[PDB]
Amino acid sequence: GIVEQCCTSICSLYQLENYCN
Amino acid sequence: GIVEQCCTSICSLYQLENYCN
Amino acid sequence: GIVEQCCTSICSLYQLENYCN
Amino acid sequence: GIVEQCCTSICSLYQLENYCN
Amino acid sequence: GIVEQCCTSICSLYQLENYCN
Amino acid sequence: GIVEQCCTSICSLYQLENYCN
Amino acid sequence: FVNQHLCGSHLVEALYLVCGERGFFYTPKA
Amino acid sequence: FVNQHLCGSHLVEALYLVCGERGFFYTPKA
Amino acid sequence: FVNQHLCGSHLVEALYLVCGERGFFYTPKA
Amino acid sequence: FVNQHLCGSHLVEALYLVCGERGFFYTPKA
Amino acid sequence: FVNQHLCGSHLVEALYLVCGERGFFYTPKA
Amino acid sequence: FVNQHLCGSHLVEALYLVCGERGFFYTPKA
Ligand SMILES: [Co+2]
Ligand SMILES: [Co+2]
Repeated sequence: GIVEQCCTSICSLYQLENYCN
Repeated sequence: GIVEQCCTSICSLYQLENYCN
Repeated sequence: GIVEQCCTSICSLYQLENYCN
Repeated sequence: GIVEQCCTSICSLYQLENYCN
Repeated sequence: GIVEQCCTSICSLYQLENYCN
Repeated sequence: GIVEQCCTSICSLYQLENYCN
Repeated sequence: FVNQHLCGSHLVEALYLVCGERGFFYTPKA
Repeated sequence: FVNQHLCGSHLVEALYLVCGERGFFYTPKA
Repeated sequence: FVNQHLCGSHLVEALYLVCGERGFFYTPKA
Repeated sequence: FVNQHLCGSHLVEALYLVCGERGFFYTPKA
Repeated sequence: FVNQHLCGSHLVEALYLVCGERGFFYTPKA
Repeated sequence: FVNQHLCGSHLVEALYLVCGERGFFYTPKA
Protein backbone atom coordinates (compact mmCIF):
# COMPACT_ATOMS: atom_id res chain seq x y z
CA GLY A 1 0.00 0.00 0.00
CA ILE A 2 1.04 3.63 0.74
CA VAL A 3 2.77 2.80 4.05
CA GLU A 4 5.03 0.32 2.10
CA GLN A 5 5.50 2.42 -1.03
CA CYS A 6 6.73 5.60 0.66
CA CYS A 7 9.18 3.51 2.65
CA THR A 8 10.56 1.00 0.02
CA SER A 9 10.38 3.58 -2.76
CA ILE A 10 9.18 7.10 -2.73
CA CYS A 11 5.80 8.79 -2.58
CA SER A 12 4.44 12.27 -3.09
CA LEU A 13 2.48 14.42 -0.75
CA TYR A 14 -0.42 14.30 -3.27
CA GLN A 15 -0.38 10.49 -3.02
CA LEU A 16 -0.68 10.95 0.77
CA GLU A 17 -3.73 13.12 0.38
CA ASN A 18 -5.50 10.00 -0.81
CA TYR A 19 -5.38 8.92 2.96
CA CYS A 20 -7.04 12.02 4.38
CA ASN A 21 -10.62 11.75 5.69
CA GLY B 1 -13.25 12.36 19.80
CA ILE B 2 -9.58 11.60 20.32
CA VAL B 3 -8.52 15.34 20.45
CA GLU B 4 -11.01 16.03 23.28
CA GLN B 5 -10.04 12.84 25.09
CA CYS B 6 -6.24 12.96 24.81
CA CYS B 7 -5.14 16.49 23.98
CA THR B 8 -7.81 18.86 25.69
CA SER B 9 -8.29 16.30 28.38
CA ILE B 10 -5.68 13.56 29.13
CA CYS B 11 -5.83 9.82 28.09
CA SER B 12 -3.88 6.67 28.81
CA LEU B 13 -2.16 4.58 26.07
CA TYR B 14 -4.85 2.05 26.89
CA GLN B 15 -7.39 4.71 25.80
CA LEU B 16 -5.33 5.53 22.77
CA GLU B 17 -5.86 2.03 21.53
CA ASN B 18 -9.67 2.84 21.09
CA TYR B 19 -8.42 4.53 17.84
CA CYS B 20 -6.57 1.52 16.48
CA ASN B 21 -8.06 -0.25 13.43
CA GLY C 1 9.05 35.90 8.57
CA ILE C 2 8.13 32.23 8.66
CA VAL C 3 7.51 32.18 12.50
CA GLU C 4 4.97 35.03 12.21
CA GLN C 5 3.37 33.47 9.15
CA CYS C 6 3.14 29.82 10.21
CA CYS C 7 3.48 29.58 13.98
CA THR C 8 1.91 32.92 15.40
CA SER C 9 -0.44 33.00 12.49
CA ILE C 10 -1.26 29.87 10.39
CA CYS C 11 0.14 28.96 6.88
CA SER C 12 -0.51 26.36 4.23
CA LEU C 13 2.16 23.89 2.98
CA TYR C 14 1.95 25.92 -0.21
CA GLN C 15 3.10 28.93 1.87
CA LEU C 16 5.75 26.85 3.54
CA GLU C 17 7.38 26.34 0.20
CA ASN C 18 8.22 30.16 0.11
CA TYR C 19 11.11 29.06 2.45
CA CYS C 20 12.49 26.38 0.16
CA ASN C 21 15.86 27.05 -1.52
CA GLY D 1 20.38 -4.16 26.15
CA ILE D 2 16.94 -2.62 25.40
CA VAL D 3 18.30 0.18 23.19
CA GLU D 4 19.93 -2.53 20.95
CA GLN D 5 17.09 -5.06 21.10
CA CYS D 6 14.28 -2.75 19.99
CA CYS D 7 16.45 -1.60 17.12
CA THR D 8 18.06 -4.89 15.83
CA SER D 9 14.93 -6.89 16.62
CA ILE D 10 11.70 -5.86 18.15
CA CYS D 11 10.55 -4.96 21.64
CA SER D 12 7.26 -4.43 23.40
CA LEU D 13 6.01 -1.45 25.27
CA TYR D 14 5.89 -3.63 28.43
CA GLN D 15 9.62 -4.36 27.97
CA LEU D 16 10.12 -0.57 27.84
CA GLU D 17 8.34 -0.10 31.12
CA ASN D 18 11.28 -1.86 32.70
CA TYR D 19 13.21 1.47 32.00
CA CYS D 20 10.79 3.79 33.78
CA ASN D 21 11.83 5.32 37.12
CA GLY E 1 14.99 19.31 38.01
CA ILE E 2 15.37 19.26 34.24
CA VAL E 3 11.67 20.24 33.56
CA GLU E 4 12.01 23.37 35.74
CA GLN E 5 15.39 24.21 34.23
CA CYS E 6 14.72 23.61 30.53
CA CYS E 7 10.98 23.61 29.91
CA THR E 8 9.46 26.11 32.57
CA SER E 9 12.63 28.09 32.44
CA ILE E 10 15.10 27.87 29.50
CA CYS E 11 18.48 25.93 29.39
CA SER E 12 21.42 25.63 27.06
CA LEU E 13 22.55 22.30 25.49
CA TYR E 14 25.53 22.70 27.79
CA GLN E 15 23.04 22.57 30.70
CA LEU E 16 21.25 19.67 29.13
CA GLU E 17 24.39 17.63 29.46
CA ASN E 18 23.99 17.79 33.35
CA TYR E 19 21.42 14.97 32.69
CA CYS E 20 23.75 12.72 30.74
CA ASN E 21 24.91 9.47 32.40
CA GLY F 1 28.06 18.00 2.35
CA ILE F 2 26.84 18.00 6.00
CA VAL F 3 23.43 16.46 5.21
CA GLU F 4 25.29 13.46 3.61
CA GLN F 5 28.13 13.22 6.14
CA CYS F 6 26.00 13.02 9.28
CA CYS F 7 23.92 10.34 7.61
CA THR F 8 26.57 8.10 5.85
CA SER F 9 29.09 8.65 8.64
CA ILE F 10 28.88 10.70 11.74
CA CYS F 11 29.01 14.39 12.53
CA SER F 12 29.35 16.54 15.61
CA LEU F 13 27.10 19.21 16.92
CA TYR F 14 29.97 21.71 16.42
CA GLN F 15 30.09 20.73 12.72
CA LEU F 16 26.34 21.52 12.63
CA GLU F 17 26.91 24.97 14.03
CA ASN F 18 28.61 25.76 10.75
CA TYR F 19 24.98 25.75 9.27
CA CYS F 20 23.50 28.28 11.67
CA ASN F 21 22.69 31.79 10.38
CA PHE G 1 -4.64 10.69 35.73
CA VAL G 2 -1.05 12.33 35.83
CA ASN G 3 -1.58 11.25 32.33
CA GLN G 4 -0.02 14.02 29.95
CA HIS G 5 -1.87 15.81 27.17
CA LEU G 6 -1.03 14.45 23.68
CA CYS G 7 -1.59 17.01 20.98
CA GLY G 8 -1.08 17.35 17.29
CA SER G 9 1.68 15.42 15.82
CA HIS G 10 2.61 14.07 19.23
CA LEU G 11 -0.92 12.56 19.39
CA VAL G 12 -0.37 10.79 16.01
CA GLU G 13 3.11 9.64 17.10
CA ALA G 14 1.50 8.08 20.21
CA LEU G 15 -1.22 6.30 18.01
CA TYR G 16 1.46 5.00 15.70
CA LEU G 17 3.33 3.61 18.73
CA VAL G 18 0.23 2.03 20.34
CA CYS G 19 -1.47 0.66 17.19
CA GLY G 20 1.56 0.18 14.79
CA GLU G 21 0.74 -2.73 12.38
CA ARG G 22 -3.09 -2.67 13.22
CA GLY G 23 -3.12 0.89 11.68
CA PHE G 24 -5.30 3.61 13.35
CA PHE G 25 -7.44 6.47 12.35
CA TYR G 26 -6.88 10.02 13.38
CA THR G 27 -10.19 12.00 13.14
CA PRO G 28 -10.19 15.24 15.07
CA LYS G 29 -13.74 16.03 13.91
CA ALA G 30 -14.99 12.65 15.40
CA PHE H 1 6.42 19.69 -3.29
CA VAL H 2 9.17 17.10 -3.40
CA ASN H 3 8.84 13.27 -3.43
CA GLN H 4 9.24 11.59 -0.05
CA HIS H 5 11.07 8.60 1.36
CA LEU H 6 9.04 7.99 4.59
CA CYS H 7 9.23 5.07 6.84
CA GLY H 8 7.75 4.32 10.24
CA SER H 9 6.49 7.18 12.33
CA HIS H 10 7.92 9.64 9.66
CA LEU H 11 5.09 8.64 7.37
CA VAL H 12 2.43 9.42 10.18
CA GLU H 13 4.06 12.80 10.61
CA ALA H 14 3.72 13.46 6.85
CA LEU H 15 0.06 12.32 6.83
CA TYR H 16 -0.72 14.50 9.85
CA LEU H 17 0.88 17.47 8.02
CA VAL H 18 -0.93 16.73 4.78
CA CYS H 19 -4.39 16.09 6.08
CA GLY H 20 -4.46 18.54 9.06
CA GLU H 21 -7.85 18.90 10.32
CA ARG H 22 -9.43 16.36 8.07
CA GLY H 23 -7.42 13.62 9.82
CA PHE H 24 -6.36 10.53 8.03
CA PHE H 25 -6.30 6.75 8.23
CA TYR H 26 -2.98 4.97 8.79
CA THR H 27 -3.43 1.50 7.18
CA PRO H 28 -0.15 -0.51 6.83
CA LYS H 29 -0.27 -3.70 4.68
CA ALA H 30 0.40 -6.31 7.44
CA PHE I 1 -7.63 28.82 7.05
CA VAL I 2 -8.35 25.80 9.49
CA ASN I 3 -4.73 25.67 8.75
CA GLN I 4 -2.84 24.63 12.09
CA HIS I 5 -0.03 26.58 13.72
CA LEU I 6 3.44 25.07 13.05
CA CYS I 7 5.93 25.99 15.72
CA GLY I 8 9.48 25.21 16.63
CA SER I 9 10.75 21.92 15.62
CA HIS I 10 7.39 21.03 14.12
CA LEU I 11 7.84 24.05 11.79
CA VAL I 12 11.27 22.73 10.64
CA GLU I 13 9.86 19.20 10.24
CA ALA I 14 7.14 20.66 7.96
CA LEU I 15 9.83 22.61 5.87
CA TYR I 16 11.89 19.47 5.55
CA LEU I 17 8.79 17.62 4.29
CA VAL I 18 7.76 20.36 1.81
CA CYS I 19 11.22 21.33 0.49
CA GLY I 20 13.23 18.05 1.05
CA GLU I 21 16.00 17.85 -1.65
CA ARG I 22 15.66 21.64 -2.61
CA GLY I 23 16.85 22.42 0.99
CA PHE I 24 15.22 25.37 2.88
CA PHE I 25 16.22 28.05 5.23
CA TYR I 26 14.78 28.53 8.66
CA THR I 27 15.26 32.19 9.80
CA PRO I 28 13.04 33.21 12.67
CA LYS I 29 14.57 36.71 12.72
CA ALA I 30 13.59 37.20 8.98
CA PHE J 1 -0.19 -2.92 22.22
CA VAL J 2 1.93 -3.96 19.27
CA ASN J 3 5.64 -4.93 19.20
CA GLN J 4 8.03 -2.14 18.22
CA HIS J 5 11.00 -1.72 15.93
CA LEU J 6 12.63 1.43 17.47
CA CYS J 7 15.96 2.83 16.70
CA GLY J 8 17.69 6.05 17.66
CA SER J 9 15.61 8.91 18.94
CA HIS J 10 12.42 6.83 18.11
CA LEU J 11 13.19 4.64 21.08
CA VAL J 12 13.46 7.80 23.44
CA GLU J 13 10.11 8.92 22.12
CA ALA J 14 8.61 5.50 23.00
CA LEU J 15 10.17 5.54 26.49
CA TYR J 16 8.91 9.08 27.11
CA LEU J 17 5.40 7.92 26.06
CA VAL J 18 5.56 4.78 28.17
CA CYS J 19 6.95 6.21 31.36
CA GLY J 20 5.32 9.70 31.31
CA GLU J 21 5.71 11.33 34.53
CA ARG J 22 7.82 8.67 36.11
CA GLY J 23 10.62 9.47 33.63
CA PHE J 24 13.02 6.86 32.49
CA PHE J 25 16.69 6.08 32.03
CA TYR J 26 18.11 5.84 28.51
CA THR J 27 21.12 3.46 28.80
CA PRO J 28 22.54 2.29 25.39
CA LYS J 29 25.10 -0.57 25.46
CA ALA J 30 28.20 1.36 24.19
CA PHE K 1 19.33 33.39 27.36
CA VAL K 2 17.31 33.56 23.97
CA ASN K 3 17.58 29.97 24.82
CA GLN K 4 14.13 28.23 23.86
CA HIS K 5 11.98 26.19 26.21
CA LEU K 6 12.34 22.40 25.68
CA CYS K 7 9.29 20.51 26.83
CA GLY K 8 8.01 17.00 26.82
CA SER K 9 9.15 14.83 24.09
CA HIS K 10 11.15 17.68 22.61
CA LEU K 11 13.10 17.78 25.92
CA VAL K 12 13.92 14.03 25.61
CA GLU K 13 14.84 14.45 21.93
CA ALA K 14 17.30 17.20 22.96
CA LEU K 15 18.83 14.89 25.75
CA TYR K 16 19.17 12.08 23.26
CA LEU K 17 21.00 14.47 20.90
CA VAL K 18 23.31 15.90 23.59
CA CYS K 19 24.08 12.69 25.52
CA GLY K 20 23.57 9.97 22.78
CA GLU K 21 25.90 6.99 23.60
CA ARG K 22 26.54 8.18 27.28
CA GLY K 23 22.75 7.60 27.86
CA PHE K 24 20.82 10.11 30.08
CA PHE K 25 18.11 10.08 32.61
CA TYR K 26 14.87 11.93 32.29
CA THR K 27 13.33 12.52 35.79
CA PRO K 28 10.68 15.20 35.87
CA LYS K 29 10.11 14.62 39.61
CA ALA K 30 13.88 15.31 40.31
CA PHE L 1 28.58 16.50 23.26
CA VAL L 2 28.59 13.19 21.44
CA ASN L 3 29.03 12.53 17.68
CA GLN L 4 25.80 12.06 15.74
CA HIS L 5 24.46 9.68 13.13
CA LEU L 6 21.59 11.81 11.65
CA CYS L 7 19.63 11.11 8.60
CA GLY L 8 16.54 12.69 7.10
CA SER L 9 14.36 14.84 9.29
CA HIS L 10 16.57 13.82 12.33
CA LEU L 11 19.30 16.05 10.97
CA VAL L 12 16.79 19.10 10.73
CA GLU L 13 15.83 18.43 14.32
CA ALA L 14 19.53 18.55 15.34
CA LEU L 15 20.13 21.77 13.37
CA TYR L 16 17.04 23.39 14.90
CA LEU L 17 18.36 22.41 18.37
CA VAL L 18 21.86 23.64 17.63
CA CYS L 19 21.08 26.94 16.01
CA GLY L 20 17.92 27.93 17.98
CA GLU L 21 17.08 31.41 17.35
CA ARG L 22 19.75 32.05 14.81
CA GLY L 23 18.02 29.60 12.44
CA PHE L 24 19.95 27.61 9.94
CA PHE L 25 20.10 26.61 6.29
CA TYR L 26 19.30 23.03 5.31
CA THR L 27 21.27 22.41 2.06
CA PRO L 28 21.39 18.71 0.97
CA LYS L 29 23.83 17.80 -1.86
CA ALA L 30 21.26 16.77 -4.56
CO1 LIG M 1 5.53 19.75 20.18
CO1 LIG N 1 13.73 8.08 11.94
